[PDB]
Amino acid sequence: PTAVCSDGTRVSNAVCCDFVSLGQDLQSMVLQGDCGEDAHEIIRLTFHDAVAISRKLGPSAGGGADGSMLLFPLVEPEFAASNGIDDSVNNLIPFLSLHPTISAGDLVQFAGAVALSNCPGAPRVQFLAGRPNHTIAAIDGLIPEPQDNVTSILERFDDAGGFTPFEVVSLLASHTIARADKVDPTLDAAPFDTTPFTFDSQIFLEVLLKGVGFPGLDNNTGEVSSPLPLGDTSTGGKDTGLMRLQSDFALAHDPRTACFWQGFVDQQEFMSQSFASAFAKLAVLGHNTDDLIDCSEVVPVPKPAVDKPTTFPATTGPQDLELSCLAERFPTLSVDPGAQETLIPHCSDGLENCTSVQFSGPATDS
Ligand code: HEM
Ligand SMILES: [Ca+2]
Ligand SMILES: [Ca+2]
Repeated sequence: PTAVCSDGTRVSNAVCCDFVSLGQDLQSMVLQGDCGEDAHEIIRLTFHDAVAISRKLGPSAGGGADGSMLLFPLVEPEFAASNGIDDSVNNLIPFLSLHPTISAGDLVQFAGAVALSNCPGAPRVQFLAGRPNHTIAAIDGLIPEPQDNVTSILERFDDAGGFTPFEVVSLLASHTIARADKVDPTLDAAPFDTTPFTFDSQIFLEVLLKGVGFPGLDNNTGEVSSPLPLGDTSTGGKDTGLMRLQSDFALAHDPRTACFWQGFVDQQEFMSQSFASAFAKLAVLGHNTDDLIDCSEVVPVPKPAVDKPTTFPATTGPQDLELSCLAERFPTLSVDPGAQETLIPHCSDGLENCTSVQFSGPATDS
C-alpha cells in the first residue's frame, strides 16, 4: 500500500522510502550531482556486476545483479577483465553499513540509476528493489573484453540474459559517457566520444569516422585507430585524446549490428529509450521480477537533454565516414567550425583541474 516519502514522493510501497536517503548520501558523498568520473565508474560497475551470469553454466557460475562485486571485493574485481573496477567498488562498500536495510545488489543498481540521472540526456531508468543480500562470487571469464569479436560478444550477452543484437547495441550507448584508464598504460581518462559528460549520440557518429592515429601507444590490446587522437597530455595537460575500442568499431560495422549502431545517430530520444529498456533488463539479471518491488519513483528526474544538435566534431565531416548500413541513409548534419581539433575537456565544467571522491577499500587493481 501507498505512503508518501519524507521528501514528498508518492510510492507504491513504503519500503522504497529507504532509498531516498541512500540517494541523497550517494550524491553528497560520491557523485556530487555530476556526470563525472565517479558516476561513470559506478555505471560501469552495474554492468560488471550484472553480466556475470550464465544460462548454459547454470546458477553456480554467477548470480548476476547480486552485489557480488561488493560482497566479495577480493575476488571478481581482481579478475583481469575488471581491472580498474576497484574504484567504484571501494566507493560503494561504505554504503552497505550506512544503509543496512539495503542489499548490495540493490545498492549497485540504484547507484547506477542515480549516477545516470546526473548525465544530461540520460533516461530515468526503471528501478526494482528486493535483490537478496547474500550471494557468492562469480567465476572468471563472464565479462566481455574490448578485443573480443562480435560473435563472442553477442553469444555472451545472449547467454547472460537473452539479449538481442539490438539490445546489445542499445546498452553500448553507455559509451557516450565513458572513458578508459587501463586500456593504454600511458593514458588516463581517454574519452570514447567528444562529450563524455553528455548522454548523447556522438559516440555512434564518431566511431563511424575513419581512424587516423592514436592518443597514446599504437598497439594496445582492444584498441584501434582513433579519428581525433590529439590531446594536451604530451605537455602535462589532462585533456587526453579520443580513444576507440576494437569492440565498438566491430559492432559499428558487423552486419548483425551495424544498422542498429547507425540508427542511433542523431536520434536522441530513440537512443535514450532503447538504452533504458535494455538497461532495465540488465539490472534484474539473476532475478524473477515477480520477486521484486517497483521503486522507480525514487529514481531522481534526470538532467534534461542538451539543446545542441548532433554534429561532426571540428576537422571532421561526412567525407570522413566509413558506412556499413544500407537500410538507412546517414543523416545530413552540421560540422563544428574550426581548423584544428578541439581538446576534449577532462572535466564537466570545461576545465582540467576537477577532482573526484575516492574511498580507500579492499578491492585492488594493476
Ligand atoms: C561488449 C561489451 C563491453 C565492452 C567490451 C566494454 C569495454 C569497456 C572498456 C575497455 C572500458 C574502459 C575501462 C578502462 O580501461 O578504464 C569501458 C568503460 C566503461 N563502460 Fe563499457 N564495455 C562494454 C559494455 C558496457 C555496458 C553494457 C555498460 C553499461 C550499461 C558499460 C559502461 C561503461 C562505462 C560507463 C565506462 C566508463 C567508466 C569511466 O569512464 O569511468 N560498458 N568499457
Ligand atoms: Ca554479480
Ligand atoms: Ca557523449
